[PDB]
Amino acid sequence: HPETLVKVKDAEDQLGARVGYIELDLNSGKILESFRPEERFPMMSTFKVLLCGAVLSRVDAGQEQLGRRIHYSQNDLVEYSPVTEKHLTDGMTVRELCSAAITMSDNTAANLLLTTIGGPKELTAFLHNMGDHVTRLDRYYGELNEAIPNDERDTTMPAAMATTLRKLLTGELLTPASRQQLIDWMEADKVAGPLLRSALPAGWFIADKSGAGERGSRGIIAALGPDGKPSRIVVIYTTGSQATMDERNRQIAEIGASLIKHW
Repeated sequence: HPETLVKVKDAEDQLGARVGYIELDLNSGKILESFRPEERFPMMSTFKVLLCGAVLSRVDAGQEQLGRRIHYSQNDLVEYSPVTEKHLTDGMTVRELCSAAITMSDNTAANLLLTTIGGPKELTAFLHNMGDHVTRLDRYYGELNEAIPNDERDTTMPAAMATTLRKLLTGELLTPASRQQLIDWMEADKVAGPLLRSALPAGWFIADKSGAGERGSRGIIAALGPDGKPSRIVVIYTTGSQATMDERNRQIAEIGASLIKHW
């Protein structure tokens, strides 16, 4: 994808930052194009799809129920909890929490779900067991941040994330009902408008999950395709930029425009 590669390198120039990129054939798993595929990037909230995949594996095993209600308190609430802050007395069901984590990127929802699966170390072990020996989650939201140079915690690599997302969405790990639920949550993503969705023509399918973080981090993982059916996985990460969120958004959208134009 010569033009898209040019645009990815342009984005590094514009942002003064690293950009990692991969296009993966959804059906075959073949890497169609990549840039920095085996470099680490902060996952940010894109991990929340993997989290809910682990939750769904427990549901499939009969060890979790999507309808199970979890109660929590003010003390559980961390920064950016737009859905969970509304239900301190209601509690929320496991499916409501995964909906909040994926579609709104609610951080308390993610923490609560992490607890159900045994925490970050257990998510990492889940990933390792499905053949992703790179992606790692280490911390809950709200934990003390060390500010470590080239911090390896809570990171993935574009190729690993793309491969892992394909396994979760189409592989045999989850039941088809659970695969469908996971992609349905991603399709209902509410907070990724200015990224790939902004470049998406009418009639296209997209299921995605966005991320942002300090130090200029911004990213998106997606399954998308024309005619209302996904056919490709796209993963885009950037970190290190001093640019505003708008500027990072625009570069990702422009990579998206290139992806679409040269589909």
